[PDB]
Amino acid sequence: GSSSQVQLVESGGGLVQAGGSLRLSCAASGFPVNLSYMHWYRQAPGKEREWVAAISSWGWHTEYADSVKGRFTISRDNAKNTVYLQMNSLKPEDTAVYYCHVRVGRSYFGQGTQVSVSAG
Amino acid sequence: CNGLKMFLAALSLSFIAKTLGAIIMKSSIIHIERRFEISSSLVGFIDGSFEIGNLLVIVFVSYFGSKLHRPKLIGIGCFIMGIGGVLTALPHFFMGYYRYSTLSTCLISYMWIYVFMGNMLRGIGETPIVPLGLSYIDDFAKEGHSSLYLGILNAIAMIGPIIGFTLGSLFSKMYVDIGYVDLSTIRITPTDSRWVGAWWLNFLVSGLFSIISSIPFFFLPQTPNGFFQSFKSILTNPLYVMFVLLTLLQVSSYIGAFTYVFKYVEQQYGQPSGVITIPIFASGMFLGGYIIKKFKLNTVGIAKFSCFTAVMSLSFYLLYFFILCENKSVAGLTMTYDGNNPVTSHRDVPLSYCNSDCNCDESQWEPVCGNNGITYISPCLAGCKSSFYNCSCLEVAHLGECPRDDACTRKFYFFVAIQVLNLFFSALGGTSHVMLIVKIVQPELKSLALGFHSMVIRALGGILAPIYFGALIDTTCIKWSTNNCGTRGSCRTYNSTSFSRVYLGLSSMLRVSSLVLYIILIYAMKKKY
Repeated sequence: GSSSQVQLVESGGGLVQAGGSLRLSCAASGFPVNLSYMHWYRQAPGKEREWVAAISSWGWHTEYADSVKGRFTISRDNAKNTVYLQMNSLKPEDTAVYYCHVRVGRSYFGQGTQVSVSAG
Repeated sequence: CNGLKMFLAALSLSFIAKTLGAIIMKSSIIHIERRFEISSSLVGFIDGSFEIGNLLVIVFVSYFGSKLHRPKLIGIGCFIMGIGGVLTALPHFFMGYYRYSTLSTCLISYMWIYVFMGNMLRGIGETPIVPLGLSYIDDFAKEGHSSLYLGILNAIAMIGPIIGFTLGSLFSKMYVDIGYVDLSTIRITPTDSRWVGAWWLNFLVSGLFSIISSIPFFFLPQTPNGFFQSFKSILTNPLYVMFVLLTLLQVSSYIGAFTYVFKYVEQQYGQPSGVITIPIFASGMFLGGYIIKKFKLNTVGIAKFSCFTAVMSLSFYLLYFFILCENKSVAGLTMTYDGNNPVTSHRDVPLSYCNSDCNCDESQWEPVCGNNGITYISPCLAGCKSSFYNCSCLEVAHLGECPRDDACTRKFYFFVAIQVLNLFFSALGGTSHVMLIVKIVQPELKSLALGFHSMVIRALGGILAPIYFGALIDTTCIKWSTNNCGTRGSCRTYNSTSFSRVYLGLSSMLRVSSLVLYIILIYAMKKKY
């Protein structure tokens, strides 16, 4: 594994209106994240890093927050080395910057994309 | 150092490493159960993985490694238990951050496999240390020097538990996410029910210590200067089979006692559950080996020495039936709730008129101590209406059970004196098992006889003996506690004379049977030799 560190890139952030849907993808480059749990965090305006979701190494066991339970859907695809977060029936309280997190050796965070949600 | 002393030091370091790893695995298991959110059955499976790994390979490793490069295989085993120690701590490194989030007055998910296999790898790790190491020691040592070396090994192996409990208490106070989070943001204390310490640090220290102890074995020379036929020749030897059954009974009594010494102390003398004990055990082990070496005992002499130490141990053990303090007076368990009439039994006792309202729970156990010296089950059953003041059933109250009289606190001090003397005498004959079981069997079967016996001791005396000791202990329980899921829970109070009679009697007759086997085996070796 001739690599330096794991860089996580997010995509799929964008404006949504009412109880809509979205899908955030996190791609990993560097050390293999195939053994490691990859998590989804959020940052509310004026609040710290709330924990949203988690996935296992092979997608066998998923941990979800009690803030969004049954509305969100985390998923993993290890062939393309990506995790996804499907979000359905959104609320304006979900308006946050969503980060992707892995801990292959060292704790590694994403840049975060605006998932601003309109109210209506 | 002339070759064998280097091996003796390296095997001493491996003894420290394996006892340290055992103490670490015992101590960090609460934090492991909290962090991985696994149940009691699963964490018991992870605990028993060491037995599963060890027992299935110990006999074959002991047989086949006696003809190969023995220090190389001991180094391979130390490397293997080091890799297991690293692999146990590897779940922490790539799982992510850890996340955690009654007055009773009278009213009128799959990461544990990396632990599991890792612990199982530790089961394969400790495997070549006792048979191959002790066969290598006593094959090449001077005539009579091997007992002294084994006593030194068993004495210096006690450094391992000291490091184990020291580092467990050191790394339990640290947070599990040390070096990853800002520690001012962490609000919970080590006294909190959601606290998880740095359990991974324990396994990393044990794993790298085992890898360091694996290093000097690859620089040691091989010499300082069929399976079924051999197993049949081992099992048809009557002296060997009688010795294995004999030591199985003795070590079964040892383990079944030592598992519940603290529970017996808690129930009989009321005291809460190795500061001075560890030097006593180390001095006893070294002195037993030194007695064997200096007095130049033969096989019959070593047998008589071990027999005399265990006769003296049971002779001191038999005083435990005379220092029994009286039974606890608990309202609603040994008498009625008012304390005026004794009950026939503890099964579904009637309620009293002092608490006939009874907006309480009988299953709830919060013991309170009255002014008359009688403990009550709960303050709600005690008739206390305010907090405790105005208790109705005290009429013919602090939190906690009543401390007992000084009359049997003196008996408790006698008891811990006899425990100190008993552990000294039991450690005084520790070397004699290995010395006898080498000298009984054929010289090219020294390792296998040390392997299979190590299979019998850890299986039928290590696993089964706490199980049947606890089975006979739990039949003396008075107040049973109902679990949240309604399954098999735990016990709170025991009938103290009944529990004492079962515990000391089972240990005593399990020692008496071993003494009978001693007398028969002494007669057998006197006839044969």
